[PDB]
Amino acid sequence: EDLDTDNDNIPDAYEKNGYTIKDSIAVKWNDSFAEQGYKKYVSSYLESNTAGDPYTDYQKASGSIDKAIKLEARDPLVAAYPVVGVGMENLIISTSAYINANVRYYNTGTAPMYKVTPTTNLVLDGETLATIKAQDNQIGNNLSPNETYPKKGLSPLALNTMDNARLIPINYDQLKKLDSGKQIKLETTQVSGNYGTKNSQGQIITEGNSWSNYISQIDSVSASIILDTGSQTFERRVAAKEQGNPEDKTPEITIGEAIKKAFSATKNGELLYFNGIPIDESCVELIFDDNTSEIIKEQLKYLDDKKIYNVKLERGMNILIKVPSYFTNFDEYNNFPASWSNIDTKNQDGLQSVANKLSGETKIIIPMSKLKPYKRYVFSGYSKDPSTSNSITVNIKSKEQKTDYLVPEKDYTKFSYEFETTGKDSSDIEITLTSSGVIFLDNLSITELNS
Amino acid sequence: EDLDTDNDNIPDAYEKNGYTIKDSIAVKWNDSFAEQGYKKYVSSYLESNTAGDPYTDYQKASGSIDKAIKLEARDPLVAAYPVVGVGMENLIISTSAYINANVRYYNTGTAPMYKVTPTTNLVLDGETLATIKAQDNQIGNNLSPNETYPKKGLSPLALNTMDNARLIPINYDQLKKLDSGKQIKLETTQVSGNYGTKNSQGQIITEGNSWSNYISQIDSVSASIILDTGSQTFERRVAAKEQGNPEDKTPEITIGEAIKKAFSATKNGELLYFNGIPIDESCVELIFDDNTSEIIKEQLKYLDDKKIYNVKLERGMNILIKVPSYFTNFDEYNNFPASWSNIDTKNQDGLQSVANKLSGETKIIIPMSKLKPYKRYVFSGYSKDPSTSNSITVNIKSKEQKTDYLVPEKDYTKFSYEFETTGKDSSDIEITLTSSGVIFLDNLSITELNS
Amino acid sequence: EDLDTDNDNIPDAYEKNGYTIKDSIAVKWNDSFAEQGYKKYVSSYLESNTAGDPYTDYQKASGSIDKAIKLEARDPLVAAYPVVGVGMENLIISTSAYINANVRYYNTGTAPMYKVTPTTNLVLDGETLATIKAQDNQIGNNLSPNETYPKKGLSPLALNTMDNARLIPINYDQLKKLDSGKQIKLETTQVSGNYGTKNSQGQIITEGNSWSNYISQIDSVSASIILDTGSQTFERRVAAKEQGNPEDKTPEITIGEAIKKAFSATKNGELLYFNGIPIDESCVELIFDDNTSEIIKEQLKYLDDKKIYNVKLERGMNILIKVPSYFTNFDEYNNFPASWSNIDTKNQDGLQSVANKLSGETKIIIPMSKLKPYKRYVFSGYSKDPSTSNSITVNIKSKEQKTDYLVPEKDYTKFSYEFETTGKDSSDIEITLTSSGVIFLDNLSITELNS
Ligand SMILES: [Ca+2]
Ligand SMILES: [Ca+2]
Ligand SMILES: [Ca+2]
Ligand SMILES: [Ca+2]
Ligand SMILES: [Ca+2]
Ligand SMILES: [Ca+2]
Ligand SMILES: [Ca+2]
Ligand SMILES: [Ca+2]
Ligand SMILES: [Ca+2]
Repeated sequence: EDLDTDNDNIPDAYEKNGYTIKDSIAVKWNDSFAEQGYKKYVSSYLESNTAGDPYTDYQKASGSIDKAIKLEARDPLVAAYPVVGVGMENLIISTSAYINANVRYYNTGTAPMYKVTPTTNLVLDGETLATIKAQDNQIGNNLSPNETYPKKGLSPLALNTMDNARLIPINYDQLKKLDSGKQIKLETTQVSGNYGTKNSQGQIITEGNSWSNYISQIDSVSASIILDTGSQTFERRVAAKEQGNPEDKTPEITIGEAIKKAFSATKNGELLYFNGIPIDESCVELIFDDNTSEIIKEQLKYLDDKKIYNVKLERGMNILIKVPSYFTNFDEYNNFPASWSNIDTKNQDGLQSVANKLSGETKIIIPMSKLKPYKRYVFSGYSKDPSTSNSITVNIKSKEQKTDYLVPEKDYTKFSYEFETTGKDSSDIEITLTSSGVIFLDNLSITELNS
Repeated sequence: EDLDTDNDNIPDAYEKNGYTIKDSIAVKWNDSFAEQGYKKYVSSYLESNTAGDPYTDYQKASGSIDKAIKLEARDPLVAAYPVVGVGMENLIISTSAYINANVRYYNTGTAPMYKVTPTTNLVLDGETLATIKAQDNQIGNNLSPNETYPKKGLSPLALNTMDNARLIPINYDQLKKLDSGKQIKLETTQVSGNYGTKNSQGQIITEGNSWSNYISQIDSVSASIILDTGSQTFERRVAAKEQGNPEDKTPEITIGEAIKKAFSATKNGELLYFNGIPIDESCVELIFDDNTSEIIKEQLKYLDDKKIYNVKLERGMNILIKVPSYFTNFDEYNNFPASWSNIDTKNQDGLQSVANKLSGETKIIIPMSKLKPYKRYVFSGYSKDPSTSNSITVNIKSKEQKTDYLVPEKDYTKFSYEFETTGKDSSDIEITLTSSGVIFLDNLSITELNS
Repeated sequence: EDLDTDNDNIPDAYEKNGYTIKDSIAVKWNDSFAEQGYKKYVSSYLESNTAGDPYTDYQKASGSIDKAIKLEARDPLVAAYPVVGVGMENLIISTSAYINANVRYYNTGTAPMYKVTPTTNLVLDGETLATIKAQDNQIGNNLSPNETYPKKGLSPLALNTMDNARLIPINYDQLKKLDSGKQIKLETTQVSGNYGTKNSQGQIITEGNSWSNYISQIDSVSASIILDTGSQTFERRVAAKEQGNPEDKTPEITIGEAIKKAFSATKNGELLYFNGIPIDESCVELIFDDNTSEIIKEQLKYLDDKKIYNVKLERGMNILIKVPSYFTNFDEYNNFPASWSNIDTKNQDGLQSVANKLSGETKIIIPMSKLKPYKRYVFSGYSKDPSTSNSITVNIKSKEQKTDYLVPEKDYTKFSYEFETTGKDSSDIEITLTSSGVIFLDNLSITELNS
């Protein structure tokens, strides 16, 4: 119909169902439009800001917003939210004494943030020396997603102003405590910035607009999703509905659909690829917090499929995704520098094409040249054993030798094992696993964890 | 009908009786809506802001307000009020001498408070050293309810700037008592901050909107209710009606309804559950002030039920709900570290399901490890004795030996006894009670009180 | 009727007579509404603001103003005037010399003052050491009537900054007189604050709304009335009409009616009770100025009743009411620690119920425990002697012994005497009176005058 309850130029019939913006006017979503590249949009018919961001659903869908905004924020269910941070690249202390910090701001969101004014802490150990705001010398006029200030190839900017003043560790006992080898850290409590909107005269203005107004609203109606690809990180917020309220019309979508919409990962039939790096559930290690783990494990058993990506996305959940550094599937990807032992690729019972036909034991000798010292690593993989009569024990060499037993199930089951490696010029890491009979292995992964 | 006296989009007939919001408009309430999750709202038909908070009745009921405002405040009777406080975490003093403090801001209200600018007094002992207003370094851009700034996982911000000036004790006369073991406390006299409204351009503006405009209004037309769950404290304000004003149409509700509205506690027929922690009258200890206590006691005689949760909420009341630390009912919960002595659960005369059939005396050993030193506790419980012929005396071992006698009544009655414990490495606390004959006991509670 | 000269929604015919607000419309006043709790309002029909305050007659009568304003100001003839003062709690001086003071603002009016910025004087002996205006550290965001900033239980705030700058007596000359025995007083010259109005969009704004615009106006159309209850103080302004102007329609009221309106005192038949404390003319001592006393004295002589509360209120009157500390009426309230001697209650010719049938002399022994040293007191009472043949002399022991003779008249008359008590550990205070024959006594009162 032509019923517009929320007054955002899209009828409630089109928002309940699918719709797409064609020639700036919303039209019904027809399945034939998919091959032309038109994306299907859904939203809430009782709210003009489904995700909580400053821009309405129509402005997002029709691309009527700032053209520096990434195309993942054009989906009404993905919020335009800058994630700014501060990184200390070089610290200079000299003479009490005086401290100089080299900083460079980072952005990892789906929107640019003008007039960046970070607030930072200078903590040594628990005690905070001072809290600093970015003076007019250290404010960035522009900051674009996936870009830094100053731009790449430019030297970082200093930090030597307290209010016209100079940063000082007023207590020389702090200097003596630093003399013991305990460095000074840097953390960002808050960042201040603006956004851009057009006025009645057609001119973008970023003066009165503030991002601090639309932080509490967005952080309360969305679910945090983080992607880690080793070299870069991407943070997204996806709007989720509240369960108790019957007037909440936000669409209910799965976790896999949320990832696909948030990161614009192409889906070639069933698999998910972000930028040529697979992000499928079996091809990456996911990390949750306590509440999200409880929700996932409770909702999993109600579903026969038993897949995390098929679980409905709820409000407040956290989904951290960490792309494994070393991944092998015996089909099209194997980045392990050292070859495996006792591998047979002649099989057809794998997860996608083939599996590993192991008869005996598998041992891998990984050089530590391509390994990060003083880091925690987790080895994971999928195992299949219809026999259910063989016990698998693993021997992994590390700072502390670990020996654990595994009981394979009838179907595919994932195992997670954690070990710590200390010292670059230390003993070589030895990983060994033995099987009583014939076992199937697929998607062996090595994933870095927090240090 | 369609008569709107105060012009807030809700007719008088719907505000006098129950009403609910459906598709951004208000409709008459029907009991069949309870299953679907809809709620029955009531408010005054002569005032457009029943609670006193900036948002009207229609915006509160229909959720036209900020999305960081808890759904507890969507009831037109519960005001959205930010209760922000400040407390020290680390004290830094160095050389006259200089003093530095580390603080973190806590919000326990039901509405976010933007641009937090607290004012604190640095009182050593009686004498006030300084009155500090938060500078540009110590302002919190956002503060969501039940959230702190800096958020969890971040070091507290240092408070050093006095004017850019340095904090200083003028003379060492204060340092004389400081060397003797005196504590410099930090207390918050007031707090400055903003609130969010939607302008005519669809954006949220929080610059001309301040909370210091509505604080006197909210605090004067409301009854204060607080809940202390040991670690988390929630403070609420519930609008009431004037006593001697015929032109005040604020709905009249009891204490139980007020608590259920304020804290959104679910009600399973007769009991009351907040978040899995029962907060019913017989499972918690209530602390009042003088005027509220006298009002309740004078209103209890005219009531046959003699239950606090059935007393009408009057403007100006002060209620504090302290969840007991140790509480057992012998039915579905017993958190006492050590089992009781001489307990018989075979009974059918309990307050809810069953009682305890004690014939003789009961002694309980409470370990010294799980008790807070230098703190005051209270022993609470229920007693039933139809015979009314057995006298009960209690022996309590503490810093000072206490022995009191109790005379049970025909029906259930609550007895409160106060004792003090000092010293972590002191004598173990021993509590002994003796009964002449056979008595019934239920809901044995231990409530922690202020030092 | 249907005529509104001043355009305040209240017809002239209703303003000239009584009127009341019912469902936010002015209606004619009938005497039957008294039992329902409604009040009768009368106001000038040629002025929109009768009392001078920013709130019009309709806003005051219908309660469409700030909800923190006391109901005593809802009367159009009573102005909403905040009386703010600063009290000095402690004085610390240390090193030429630096002075630091702790203060706590007080409010004793019927309106709240936002953004209180008091101005203070530092005077030792005639000379003014400095004049101080509070900076952003000493500004109270909210200050409700009968409340303080900081609130109860919160330590006072330190006043030590003059402009970054520390207060200083520029020489030891101001230090010698402190050793001599002269203390430093602290008095407030003026107070700067804001009031609260609701803007067009429906929000409360308190920025440009200064109280300094309506101090000169209100003080010049009213008559100050102060009530002292020993501990607390209530200052009020009641509108009165100019004597010479024929175009002044401000309603005329008596002093008793003005007091009842201003303090919302409850009148139970003939007695006037404030908060259970009688404020009837017999139970209080009235203090006026010179001009007020002259006008009252010249106005009683044409009045049959011969009572102060029956005198019409005139513009410029200054009335102060003092509630006696020790008041005995020999009926229901004898606060004297020591009982009287030679008293007979067998009488029926008292002022209200009974009198004191004295035949001889009456003596009372009063200890210094309930007496404040260095305080001046006034002894007052009522006497009735139809015979007019007995001379009464009073013997009072004090710092200076006083013996005065009295000649009672035929009817009831009030007698007053002045004496001072010096020294806590001084000679015992002795009060003795002798009656030649039979006399009637009632309502003996003691009050604490200025030191
Ligand atoms: Ca729509
Ligand atoms: Ca919409
Ligand atoms: Ca495969
Ligand atoms: Ca209405
Ligand atoms: Ca209303
Ligand atoms: Ca029970
Ligand atoms: Ca009029
Ligand atoms: Ca008028
Ligand atoms: Ca009498």
